[PDB]
Amino acid sequence: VHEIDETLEKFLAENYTPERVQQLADRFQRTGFVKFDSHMRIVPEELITAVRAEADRLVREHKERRDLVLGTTGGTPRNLSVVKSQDVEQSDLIRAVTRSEVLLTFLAGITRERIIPEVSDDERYLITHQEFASDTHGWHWDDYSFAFNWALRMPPIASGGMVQAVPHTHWDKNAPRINETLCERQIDTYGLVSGDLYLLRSDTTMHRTVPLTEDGAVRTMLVVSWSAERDLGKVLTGNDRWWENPEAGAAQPV
Ligand SMILES: N[C@@H](CCCC[NH3+])C(=O)O
Ligand SMILES: O=C(O)CCC(=O)C(=O)O
Ligand SMILES: [Fe+2]
Repeated sequence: VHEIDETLEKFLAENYTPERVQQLADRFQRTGFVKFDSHMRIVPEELITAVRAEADRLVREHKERRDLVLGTTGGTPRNLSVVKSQDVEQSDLIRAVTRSEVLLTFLAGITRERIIPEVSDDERYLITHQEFASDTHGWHWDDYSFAFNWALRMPPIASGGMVQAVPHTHWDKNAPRINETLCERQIDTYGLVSGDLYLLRSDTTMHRTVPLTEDGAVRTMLVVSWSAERDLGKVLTGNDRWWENPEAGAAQPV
């Protein structure tokens, strides 16, 4: 019920000072990435366990396999299973924590700008489920500024699945220049463990997941998308919504 908004207001208050937020806002501006791991929690471990169970049920009852390349992102592959945004919104818990006014106001101190939780209907939420060798979420950008991700299940680092990122880029759907960007920039790699969360500046940080090296290395990620003020009134272009529509124009199966 309404207990989650009071639980977050107490957990954030006893775990963060205003200047620590400013330090995280500096790292966020510099790298586009702030990891909330066991050393710096953002949500209590009780809620993570509950969210993990909600995602396991949604994956078990709604996972749809994706094996395609996206033209608007230089033909990068998408090899994983998805749970559409429409099915994730069935979870009252996920909607409660992700649309919480306490969380959006706190995280606004890290982004240093207003976080509007409203995005496109088919991209509000997303669960990616990777489990096969060479499963990957290829290099891409997001249409919206922010992504709040729940690394609910992570394999060991040696199995792959780390998040790679190139901050201070931009999405040009007509000329993605994926590999050209890598030749001009350096790649940051972030290791995640089960229960980690992270905030991503997803519209200017080219990112991907390192392909899994072996079958059974289950990787389940809850992806929450939020708008910035720059995202209001956005007109979607490219016809590349592969997660909702597998037969999108810019999507070619493999
Ligand atoms: N634009 C991303 C999908 C984002 C889905 C979650 N916000 C891609 O091409 O892979
Ligand atoms: O699984 C991840 O950590 C990244 C997913 C992602 O970038 C997306 O869903 O747009
Ligand atoms: Fe993304």
